[PDB]
Amino acid sequence: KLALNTEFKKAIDLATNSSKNLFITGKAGTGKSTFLKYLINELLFDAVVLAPTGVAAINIGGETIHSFFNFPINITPDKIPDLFIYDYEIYKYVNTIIIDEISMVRADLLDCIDLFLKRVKNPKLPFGGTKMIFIGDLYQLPPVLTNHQKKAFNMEYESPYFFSAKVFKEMDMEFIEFETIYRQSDKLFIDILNRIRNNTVTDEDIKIINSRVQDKIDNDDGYIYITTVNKKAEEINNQKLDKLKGKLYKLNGTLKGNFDENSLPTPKNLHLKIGAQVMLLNNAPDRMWVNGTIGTITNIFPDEMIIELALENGNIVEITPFKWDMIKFTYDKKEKKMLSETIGSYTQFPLKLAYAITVHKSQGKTFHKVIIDTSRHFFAPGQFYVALSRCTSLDGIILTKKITKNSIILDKKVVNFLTNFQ
Ligand SMILES: Nc1ncnc2c1ncn2[C@@H]1O[C@H](COP(=O)(O)OP(=O)(O)NP(=O)(O)O)[C@@H](O)[C@H]1O
Repeated sequence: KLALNTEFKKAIDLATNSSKNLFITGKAGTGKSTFLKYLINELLFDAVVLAPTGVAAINIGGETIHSFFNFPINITPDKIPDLFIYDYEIYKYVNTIIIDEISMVRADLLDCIDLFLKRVKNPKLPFGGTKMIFIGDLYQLPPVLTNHQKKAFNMEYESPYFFSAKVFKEMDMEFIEFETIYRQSDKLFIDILNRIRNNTVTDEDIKIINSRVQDKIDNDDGYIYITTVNKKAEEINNQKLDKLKGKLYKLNGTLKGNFDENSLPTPKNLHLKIGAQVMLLNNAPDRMWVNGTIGTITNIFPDEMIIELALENGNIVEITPFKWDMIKFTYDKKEKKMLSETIGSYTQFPLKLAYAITVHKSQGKTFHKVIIDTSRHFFAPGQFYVALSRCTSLDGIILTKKITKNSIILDKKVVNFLTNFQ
């Protein structure tokens, strides 16, 4: 039911017929998710799909990288050879292994997959000779810190980011980018995002971005506070909910089978009040709401199990609990095949308090009106770009504090690596 872009048909050809080592990239919202959705279902295809984190795998209907390869948490590329492989026969059946949100996987973690695949498969070809499709826009790099949040492995890695994987320097994968925009296609905003990606920001860009700074906000309704501090975001949602009048409703999620309670999209104990600012987590088929749409609860119906909210201006919708599937790829020793099957179900309203969110937890979502916490002196490499990528237009963006071109410093380091990808 979707249009096939000229770069969409180029990517499905190189992946479904001339399948060899492809890399889908682009900007935030350019079609990479629907391209992967169109490959697995609504098309004749079979392949494993992996994601770095458990919550990422639940959204795309895949399974964790560590879960698929039975990797321990402490796995390093040096522990791969001294790692006893059971169920060795099953790995010779998997081809075209697709990884999603590739920018989020570590450098060492990606080389573990190569060395693991080289064991169960041809030991000379990269990744054991399996077709590697990587998706997830390239400039959504995870945040790093110098004193905090390190493991500092410096054996041969220039950086913990994905591109520093040694498998790349001995591989050819003919990268393909998705450059077509949508969804509040603010061109001036898009071009500023392009120059931040290119690290070619002009002084007029900084003047335009700083024009969105506001120390005061009248009618903050509809705005979501995007910060980096996981602590601060939780305080804002809870404080905003206490200041709301009305009965507190406690809705409980049904956890069937074997599901990871540490990867729940929305809390099992959902505390909501009529009037709360909530966020939809379901990306509806009829395009009424996307994953990240902000609404306001207008009524709660516990008996009928229906939560009513006006989606913005007046787009009133009725929401029922949604079911998430826990996908696990298993080798059927009887039918000799791999096709994926659910091991657990989590059912709960696709809703979450949306007064504030963190950059890490807002992955994949785009909002309409954001309040970005730019009180930090510096932004970790590529962390300002990901904050702006969570919004759809410059008119929706509000900055708490004015930034300078020195704030986007340490982007210079990574951009010289990302340009090497040719
Ligand atoms: N080729 C296309 N033709 C028509 N509509 C499209 C196309 N690609 C994307 N869209 C629309 O734009 C939305 C964004 O694409 P989507 O595949 O969801 O990427 P995303 O998850 O929003 N973020 P990203 O993976 O960075 O692109 C989709 O939900 C569609 O509504």
